[PDB]
Amino acid sequence: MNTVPFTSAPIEVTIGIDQYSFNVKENQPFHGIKDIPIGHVHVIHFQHADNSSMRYGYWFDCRMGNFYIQYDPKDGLYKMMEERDGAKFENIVHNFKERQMMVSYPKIDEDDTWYNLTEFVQMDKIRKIVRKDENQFSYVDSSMTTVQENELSDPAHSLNYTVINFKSREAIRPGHEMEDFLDKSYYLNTVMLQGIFKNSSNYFGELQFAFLNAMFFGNYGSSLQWHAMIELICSSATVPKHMLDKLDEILYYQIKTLPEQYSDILLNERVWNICLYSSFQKNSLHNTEKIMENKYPELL
Amino acid sequence: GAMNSSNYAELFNNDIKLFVDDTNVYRVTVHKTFEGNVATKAINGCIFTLNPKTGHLFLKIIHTSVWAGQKRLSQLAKWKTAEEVSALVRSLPKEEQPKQIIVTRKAMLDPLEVHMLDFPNIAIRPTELRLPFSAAMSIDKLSDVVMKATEPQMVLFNIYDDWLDRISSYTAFSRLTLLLRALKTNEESAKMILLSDPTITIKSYHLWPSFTDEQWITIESQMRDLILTEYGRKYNV
Ligand SMILES: Cc1cc(C(=O)Nc2ccc(N)cc2)co1
Repeated sequence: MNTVPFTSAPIEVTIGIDQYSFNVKENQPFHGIKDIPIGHVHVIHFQHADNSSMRYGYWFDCRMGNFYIQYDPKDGLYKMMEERDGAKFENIVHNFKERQMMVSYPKIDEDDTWYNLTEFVQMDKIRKIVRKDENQFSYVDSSMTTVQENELSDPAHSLNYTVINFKSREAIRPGHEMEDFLDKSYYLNTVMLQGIFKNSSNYFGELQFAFLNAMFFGNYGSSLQWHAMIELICSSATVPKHMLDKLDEILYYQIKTLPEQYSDILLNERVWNICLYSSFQKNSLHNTEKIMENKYPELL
Repeated sequence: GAMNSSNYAELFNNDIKLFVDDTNVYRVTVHKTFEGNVATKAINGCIFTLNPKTGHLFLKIIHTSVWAGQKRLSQLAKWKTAEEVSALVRSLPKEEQPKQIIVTRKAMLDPLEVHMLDFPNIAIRPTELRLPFSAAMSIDKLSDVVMKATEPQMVLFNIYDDWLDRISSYTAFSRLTLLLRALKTNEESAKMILLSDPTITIKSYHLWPSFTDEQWITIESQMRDLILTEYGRKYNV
């Protein structure tokens, strides 16, 4: 188990660690989060009590270094940093544990939720989507726009998701205009899976990472990307059976976890009704369709 | 954006543009089989592509052989239309290529957009207008070349005859649309009107009769009346 210590908590803030979130009061004696499961990526994330605007946060993996949080009063936010002096880090963590000023990552032993939501997400791929190579962790917030969004303004602070565009020369082979637009299998299997992503794990990892940024930060372009990647699969007549079955599991946990009150802003009526009811894969997402119809029949 | 009553004069500026209408592309007669089931038989169709400023019509004839062995013809028809319009644009010198293509049914936007991906600078637009181009097969000479075709074929017409020697393209397009609306509302009456006086003939190289200025005014008034009168009865005035 790993720890992310906090130098202090000078401003009132709601702190999130993956699906768990807790309130910290202005100058409450809070010094971090312990018992964080090793083996998965994680996201810590903040919403200042004063400004519900700008939820932001940091993806990280505890195997890639010793990380801590420290408020910056010039820039006005909780900043993640790396401690390179490993002896200094163990010493600090131990003192804070002894004095019991850390919350425990509160995982129930039955609960595979976080794993199911991050199965294919890898830090190495996150750092390619969020470019900032001097840090081992990656910052995201509500307002960051995507590379495709910038094509339709600061390229350094963007989400470099893979561009998917159904009405593009990439998507559409000359002479198969109708065939390729109505059955996207060529674009899915050859262009994207074999050409760009190399395998379905990498494809699913971007898809889960887009969902997670949409759900935790309401990053509109992330939500756009998640729906695009679902639609590309659903609108392909020929998809390996193992991908379909995995996709049903992925989406199932995403819908299970999605907060009920953000379902109107995070779910696209058109994409879901199409994927569940019109697409080639309309009979291939049994678990997803069952949960969608019992939890959000209003959308459908 | 969409074309409607308010950006109507844009049709007659000097930006090249085409209307594409696909309503006569896939045509069928419905009939009964020996067993008492229903079956369709396709008949020749045509893509109606018109430059509203010059009158030039590019009538792409769609021979029934192009449907042989195909499924979901109504859907294929939209893609076939887009394919042919795209070939037409590509066949034209650059300086004659359109800057806009206005489709008369929204179902054509996506098929045309996909086929025109190589022309990012050509705007594909819908319209809110209820234009009567479907009545083009009520024009005897156009119907005749469509029905006689034995292979795919493109035929070129000027749908305003020589009108532009005397009227503006705005006035020409208004005349054409009144004639076609009339033909769509009541074809028999519309045609009786046009041909009653056997002394006013259709030149061999024309589609409509050789009326004088004053005779067009009378004709135009008669087509307005006929169109009035079925609005005088369809909504029980
Ligand atoms: C505008 C907006 C607020 C939020 C939000 O708070 N998300 C979130 C936060 C925590 C958890 N567990 C789950 C989801 C998303 O969009």
